[PDB]
Amino acid sequence: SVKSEYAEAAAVGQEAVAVFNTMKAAFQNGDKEAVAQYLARLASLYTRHEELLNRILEKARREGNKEAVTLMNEFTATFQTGKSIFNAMVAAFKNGDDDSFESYLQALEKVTAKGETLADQIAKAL
Ligand SMILES: O=c1ccc2ccc(O)cc2o1
Repeated sequence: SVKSEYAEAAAVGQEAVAVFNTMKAAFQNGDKEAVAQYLARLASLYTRHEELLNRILEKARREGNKEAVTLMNEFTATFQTGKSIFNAMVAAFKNGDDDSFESYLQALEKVTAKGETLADQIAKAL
């Protein structure tokens, strides 16, 4: 159902959380090779997480679940902000700008957190 599809999206979000936390540690340690690999893995997880969210949103629209659609519209707007900042962080790493990278790392943590109270609401709505 849409709810098992939501359990998969939740699991991918958690896989990104885990990889992001190992990537931040590697950045702090100066292990640039490792960071470059984690960033590739995160970019993929964004691609897969987005695909699941798109499929959840479309099923809610077709099902007429107005409250789920509202909440999913809001969350995917937050998620998109995350994507834009993630691209900025990748571009900072490419450029060798650790100052900007550190900042973007902090910003992305706030986007994830600011969307969590919505993520919990959607499930109760689906
Ligand atoms: O799919 C995601 C969700 C959150 C997230 C947060 C940080 C990141 O680097 C990648 C991420 O991918």
